[PDB]
Amino acid sequence: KEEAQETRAQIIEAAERAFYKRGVARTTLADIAELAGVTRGAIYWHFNNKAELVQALLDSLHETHDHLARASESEDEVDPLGCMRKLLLQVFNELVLDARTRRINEILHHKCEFTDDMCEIRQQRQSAVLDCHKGITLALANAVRRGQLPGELDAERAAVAMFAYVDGLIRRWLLLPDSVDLLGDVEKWVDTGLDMLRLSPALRK
Amino acid sequence: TKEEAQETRAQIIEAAERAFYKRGVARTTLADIAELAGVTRGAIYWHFNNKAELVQALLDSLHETHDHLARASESEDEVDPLGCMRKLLLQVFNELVLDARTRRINEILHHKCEFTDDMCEIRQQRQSAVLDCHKGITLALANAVRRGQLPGELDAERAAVAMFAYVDGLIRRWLLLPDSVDLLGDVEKWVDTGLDMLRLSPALRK
Ligand SMILES: O=C1C[C@@H](c2ccc(O)cc2)Oc2cc(O)cc(O)c21
Ligand SMILES: O=C1C[C@@H](c2ccc(O)cc2)Oc2cc(O)cc(O)c21
Repeated sequence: KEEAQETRAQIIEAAERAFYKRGVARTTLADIAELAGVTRGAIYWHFNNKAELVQALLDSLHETHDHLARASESEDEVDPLGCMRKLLLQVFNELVLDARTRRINEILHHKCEFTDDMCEIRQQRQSAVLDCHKGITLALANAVRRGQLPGELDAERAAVAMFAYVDGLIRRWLLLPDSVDLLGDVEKWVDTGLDMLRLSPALRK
Repeated sequence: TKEEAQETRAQIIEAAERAFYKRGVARTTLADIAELAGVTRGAIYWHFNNKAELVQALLDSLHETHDHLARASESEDEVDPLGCMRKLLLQVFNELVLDARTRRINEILHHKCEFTDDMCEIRQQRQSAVLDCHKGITLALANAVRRGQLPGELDAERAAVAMFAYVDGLIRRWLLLPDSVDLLGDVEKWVDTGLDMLRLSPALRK
């Protein structure tokens, strides 16, 4: 009884450590349960499987940004592209400063395989990125129907180009941090990608 | 017979690919690639010491098709080094869509290959690879610049990083949701977009 609003968050913290150390593919619920100090039944109570745990880690990333995200995906917001700028700067600040964000991103990008003996991992990822895509595409049209935004962006493609650049930059920094002074030059990195979204003719219809 | 060995390196590699693709790199070991290929046992050990070593043989095969256009791009005497960079990326994406082998080895590289302190050598290899790749995009871009094909005050290094990231995330995006990027239909649009960023971003200058 309110036994585990608490153990849920301790099970997720042990999942991160197991996954960060041994990787997702070879970690069993039992490694995690041992690490949390609970039983595999205590885990089954919150999660029906390892894919669900992975999900919980993935989903935990959207929290911090939620507001700037939602803000920028909204007409009434006087200034969409500017919330997208803030959002992006926060995304990079949080990767640099927060060990937790970084670790979960490291697990996501470099320690979580897609194999057909658990395709809910690849499935959940597809769904996550299409979700994120609809988001970027709104933010993109709202900027456009606001003069912030060369009236003929192909949105959908601008959105894909954007996610791609931010995604590959993050994974880049994760591979070689001392080669992307991400914190020091946050603004230049964020702007570079925004300059792509408006200054590039190729992203136009 | 030397020619039999060459035959059996090349079939160790073929089966590693199918092997990593279905079961992933983490839970697949040399033993299992021998049964897959139908091989002899020290054979894979003669050829391939490790697993990191075999993984690296796959990641290495990828560059082969691009050698020519990559070399020209970075040649300080080549008259159209950005044209090389352009057509190189065209061949990269063209081959990605068309060549099943390339697509699978990339899928392995991107989606079936964990970095664990448990090896080190998979991650280490990879850092080197990307640092190497980086080196070349810098020269290339630095050649396009001498020659007034890209903005004169461009930061070559930060531009090379921007470009690598875009091409890497774009490739990964397609492997994940291929029906969301007409990579083969639009190839020139995708190459073009990334290249626009290099020539038009003022944040990439100074
Ligand atoms: O909505 C987001 C958050 C961001 C992100 C979330 C988590 C993470 O680990 C890394 C990046 O990805 C993005 C990438 C973009 O191009 C545009 C965006 O609006 C976003
Ligand atoms: O030389 C290469 C190899 C290429 C590549 C892409 C995908 C892949 O799976 C393997 C290699 O990436 C590049 C990206 C560039 O901007 C410039 C380049 O010169 C290169």
